[PDB]
Amino acid sequence: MAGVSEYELPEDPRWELPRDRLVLGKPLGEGAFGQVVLAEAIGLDKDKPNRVTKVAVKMLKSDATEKDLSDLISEMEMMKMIGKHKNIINLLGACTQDGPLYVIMEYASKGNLREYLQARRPPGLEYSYNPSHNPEEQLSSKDLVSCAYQVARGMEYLASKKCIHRDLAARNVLVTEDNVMKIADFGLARDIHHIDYYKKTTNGRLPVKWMAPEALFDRIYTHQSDVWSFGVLLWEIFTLGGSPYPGVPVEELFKLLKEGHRMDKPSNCTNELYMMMRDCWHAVPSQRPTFKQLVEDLDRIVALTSNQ
Ligand SMILES: COc1cc(CCc2cc(NC(=O)c3ccc(N4C[C@@H](C)N[C@@H](C)C4)cc3)[nH]n2)cc(OC)c1
Ligand SMILES: [Mg+2]
Repeated sequence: MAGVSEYELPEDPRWELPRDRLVLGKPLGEGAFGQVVLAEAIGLDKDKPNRVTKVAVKMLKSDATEKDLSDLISEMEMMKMIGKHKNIINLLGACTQDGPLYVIMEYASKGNLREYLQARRPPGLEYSYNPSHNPEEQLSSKDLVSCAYQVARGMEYLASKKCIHRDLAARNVLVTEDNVMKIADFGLARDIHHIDYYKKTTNGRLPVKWMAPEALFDRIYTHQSDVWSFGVLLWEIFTLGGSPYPGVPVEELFKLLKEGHRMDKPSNCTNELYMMMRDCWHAVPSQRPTFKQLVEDLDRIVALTSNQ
């Protein structure tokens, strides 16, 4: 709420970047946690100080409170501890001085995995209609499995760093210009207050369709609860950005999950891959597979899956 000049942002010479080295551009997306723009960083790598690098600059909004600021700092600080993996949105730098707080991150040009897939839906009948006015080339059967594999390695890494996402979804997986899957919003701080269940997001998405039952009833988040969400993500992949539990309302979702209701297999999906979803959707958290296993299985499947 107060001016940023009245606080003490953490300065870290390893990550700190002069504001005159950033060329801001068009917005990329808004949210309850703040604004993200496309930007150009000059001399990010200072082995190449005359290099420009396309980056994503995340920042607070006009209405941002002192809570929102602390969350953005904590998000930046934890990404440092977690470390670097190819398949996550990495920290590149930050502007903590001479102005508002900027957190510079890797830039994914092709948006999130949901809209990525929806814009590459073939006009057949096994999927719903392509909602994009700029449809791209459809993905092969191995591109989809490989897409799922990369999300697993990212989550496997986060798991090894004792990181729990608590909201793993296709909307939280970004895609670069080289079609690399990068997991996002893994560094967000968990709220101390009780969270609503009919609280749609900025994009109008219910986060309860990705929650594990234990995280839904007892609010218990573990690595296994993220494995549950990975099953839902897998479902989104092979439905090409489909929406989980179609026709099932929110208030009835709590009952049917308890009764053992699961989603049906998507049209174009192998039994093996659906079996993987079911293992993730196990009612017993300790019987769900680990990401280590999920990476082992998917890697084998990718080898067997065809491009043709
Ligand atoms: C609100 O803080 C963030 C920050 C991040 C990490 C920083 C980041 C953001 C991005 N990228 C985009 O935000 C982006 C890029 C292209 C988009 N599109 C527009 C679409 C219509 N056409 C598509 C062809 C491309 C749409 C969105 N990279 N790194 C992720 C995030 O997620 C949950 C939220
Ligand atoms: Mg969202």
